[PDB]
Amino acid sequence: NQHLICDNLLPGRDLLLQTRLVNHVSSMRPNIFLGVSEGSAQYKKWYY
Repeated sequence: NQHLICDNLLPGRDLLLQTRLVNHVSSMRPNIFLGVSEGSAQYKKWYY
């Protein structure tokens, strides 16, 4: 029964909550905002 439960539940990898160790990531941006609106007419072509 142990082997049957194993090979009939675990390989499916569904219906059971699965955990994994992942790394924290963070994103930063410069104080730059580029949106189309009235005024500040920009061709919106930037190099980085």
